[PDB]
This record gives sequence, C-alpha cells and structure tokens, in this order.
Amino acid sequence: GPSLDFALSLLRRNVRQVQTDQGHFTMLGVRDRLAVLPRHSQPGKTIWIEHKLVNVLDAVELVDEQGVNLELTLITLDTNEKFRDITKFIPENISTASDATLVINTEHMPSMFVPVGDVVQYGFLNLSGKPTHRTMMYNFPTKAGQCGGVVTSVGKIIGIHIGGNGRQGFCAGLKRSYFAS
Ligand SMILES: *C(=O)[C@H](C[C@@H]1CCCNC1=O)NC(=O)[C@H](Cc1ccc(F)cc1)NC(=O)c1cc(C)on1
Repeated sequence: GPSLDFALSLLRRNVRQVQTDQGHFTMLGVRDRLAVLPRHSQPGKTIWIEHKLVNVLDAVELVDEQGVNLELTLITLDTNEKFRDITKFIPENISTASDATLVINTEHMPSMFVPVGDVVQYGFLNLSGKPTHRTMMYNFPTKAGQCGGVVTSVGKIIGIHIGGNGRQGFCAGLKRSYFAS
C-alpha cells in the first residue's frame, strides 16, 4: 500500500543499478549529485551507473566520532542531474522499524522488493575482520548482490544493507545529518 507506493517512488526516482570493481550494488541518490554506497563497494574515480561511466568528484567514507567505520561512503557524481531530495524521509536519529521492505536495484536484481520484516538496533558488527558501528538487523537470509539496498518502512528511509550470515541481515543506520553539507 502507501508504504510500497513510496518504495516505487524511490525506486524510480532515486535507486540506481550500479557497478564498481567490487561487483554489483544498489545506489541511493540522496539529492543533487550526492549518493551513498556501502563502504565495501570501494568506488574509485569512476563508477558505472546503468552501465554508463560516471566520474566521482569526491568520496567520503563515514566514521564515528571515535573513528570507527560506519560502512557508508558519500559520493558526489559528475552530472547535470538532480536527484529529488529525499533527505526529509531520513529520520534525525537511526530508527528501528516494523514491516520493512529492502529495495534493491542492480542489473541482476532489478526493481526488487524484499520483505525483511522488523529492523531492530544492533550496534557493533564485525563482519570479516572489519568493525562497523550503528548497524541494525532484520531476520532475513539476505545474500551477495543486495548490498546498497535501501531499507524502508512507513515512508522513512532508515538503512543501507551491508552484510548477513545466511540467516539475519544487517544494514548501516541512516540519519539525516549525514547528508548535511
Ligand atoms: C553486500 O555486498 C554483501 C551482502 C552479504 C553477503 C554475505 C551474505 N549476506 C549478504 O547480505 N556484504 C558483504 O559481503 C559484507 C562485506 C563487508 C561489510 C562490512 C564490512 F565492514 C566489511 C565487509 N560481508 C559480510 O557480510 C560477511 C558475511 C560473512 C560470513 O563474512 N562477511
């Protein structure tokens, strides 16, 4: 219903099929020329968006006040395009949620809704030797190919998927101030 209406709106206008040397990811266009990707996709000076090559002008890998990885990287793309500003759908603080859907859009998983259920606070997560703070979990056997997916519930954007164990899956908590500047 109104929750997925929003997911469609976001798929169409802000969620992009992307590739880096690290493989396939879902990119969230945030506003203007600013997008986010999970840190592990390691975007270089360039990146493929719907297969066309786009320059990356600047790239920040977000960290704690304590310097811990938050597993997110803001990029500023080289285009004449504005993403419709969806920062007003990102809460001020990392928000847990109920019947969330994970929105994925890559070449292999195009236009994809995954019903991950509730999203609960997790916090510290060490995936493959690499710590992350401010993560949240949903109880769903998430997989390779879904990183960068956008976690939504009730018209809010709360998360970018970043990992899983074959049973649960984990996202990077989104908060609006990250998209400040
Ligand atoms: C997204 O690219 C991908 C998605 C995971 C893969 C594992 C199964 N479930 C999926 O949701 N993420 C990763 O593979 C993640 C990469 C990562 C994330 C954060 C970080 F700090 C460093 C690396 N790796 C894992 O989730 C993972 C799973 C096991 C087992 O070890 N590592």
